[PDB]
Amino acid sequence: SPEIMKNLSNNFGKAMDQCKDELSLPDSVVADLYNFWKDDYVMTDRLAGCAINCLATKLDVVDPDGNLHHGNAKDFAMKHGADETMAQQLVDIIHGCEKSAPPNDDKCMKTIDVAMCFKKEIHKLNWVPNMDLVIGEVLAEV
Repeated sequence: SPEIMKNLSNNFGKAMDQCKDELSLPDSVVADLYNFWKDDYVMTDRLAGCAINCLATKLDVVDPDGNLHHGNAKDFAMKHGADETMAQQLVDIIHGCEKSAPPNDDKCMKTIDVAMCFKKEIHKLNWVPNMDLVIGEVLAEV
């Protein structure tokens, strides 16, 4: 129907489902993930971070149109709801948080730190990035 047929929503969910399978992430971690960005939630598991680095291995599954790539969240933002300022702001949150991150260089835990930091810094934007814009950024950098 001419309703929800122009949205990366499904393809996102497929890349998540691939991580839910290829990593066998539990439905509780999947639900925890979807709750994470939903208002303001702190996860304390590590498997959600492992999901994030897997979504990041699957940018070609997240946006099969060809926007989402390494360091390339800008095109992905542009085709959704940003311009070069907004699309750079988010890059600067992850590029900020990734360096401000503690001495723990890990596959899942560092992702979690930089991702929770990112949501804290969504406060300083004084706008509200789309679910797309949030999750696509961590993916592009991880």
